[PDB]
Amino acid sequence: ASIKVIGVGGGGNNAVNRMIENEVQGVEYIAVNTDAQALNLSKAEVKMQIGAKLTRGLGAGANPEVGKKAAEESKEQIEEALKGADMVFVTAGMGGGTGTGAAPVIAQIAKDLGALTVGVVTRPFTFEGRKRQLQAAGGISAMKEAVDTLIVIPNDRILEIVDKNTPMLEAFREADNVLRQGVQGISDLIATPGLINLDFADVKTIMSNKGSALMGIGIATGENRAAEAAKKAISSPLLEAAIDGAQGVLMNITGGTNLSLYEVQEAADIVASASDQDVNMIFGSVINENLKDEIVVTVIATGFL
Ligand SMILES: Nc1nc2c(ncn2[C@@H]2O[C@H](COP(=O)(O)OP(=O)(O)O)[C@@H](O)[C@H]2O)c(=O)[nH]1
Repeated sequence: ASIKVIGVGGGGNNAVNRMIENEVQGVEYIAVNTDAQALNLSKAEVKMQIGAKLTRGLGAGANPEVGKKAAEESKEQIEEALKGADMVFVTAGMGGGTGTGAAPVIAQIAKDLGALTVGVVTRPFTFEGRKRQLQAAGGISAMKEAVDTLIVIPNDRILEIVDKNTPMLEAFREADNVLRQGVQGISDLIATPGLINLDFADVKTIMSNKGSALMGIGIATGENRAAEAAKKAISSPLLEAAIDGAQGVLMNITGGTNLSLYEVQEAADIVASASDQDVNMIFGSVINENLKDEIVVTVIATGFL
């Protein structure tokens, strides 16, 4: 009932902006940064500047230790801001300073308060270099000590989904959108009950990550749109391990007012059949008027090990 999405650092705050622009519902947004100037560019209702003393608003200089210590200075304000949450999503681009460093501390504060804590983060594009990958690897492992499940999106695989010619700015804009899909794919099912009923317990069921959780997405229009979206999702480059390996699968089928009963059963079957015969599968369905001929299938896969 109280669901918070907390964007952490530049990339995380940009994802939260995307979510706000797509008018994702049922969540309260918090933006967090060590850089006061970038924080001023956030559309989140709540704008939290961490490490005022340590950084004087000037950011974390790509250093995870400064992000970590900024969040420790601001420990009590983060506690305050997260008070009363049943569920907390922590999004960030891993590899920089504020995200890598502060997102785990924020995740752990969420968890200590009793919130169901899901992380949705990206691993950096190879083209950002070896130093970024290494800092990201470090933050990813810290993060999964601090959350109930960590969805890790490998940015390289986005290049296999967007066109050959894509400058950086645009590549990073599609990373905002995959982050948004990871959060929304879950939150949409929980914010409002749904025609398929789906409570917190259903979600806690699959919310058990040792191992990085992975996500697949599939979009389609036309007359076989259901099977084509389902198939694309279980086939997404973002899903770096076959879905048949996962202990847990959450499926979200989203469409417009003409999403059909037969399509929901079709997609549910395609995804279930590609999965292990002993899988714990929970799924839901949501209507989004803004979609017309388009359906979106999202699969979140957990418990690979
Ligand atoms: N989703 C998204 N990711 C970004 C963006 N810019 C950079 N990144 C990624 O996020 C990582 C950290 O960047 P940034 O968030 O600016 O660092 P931070 O503010 O110190 O946490 C980078 O290594 C990139 O892979 C962006 O605008 N959107």
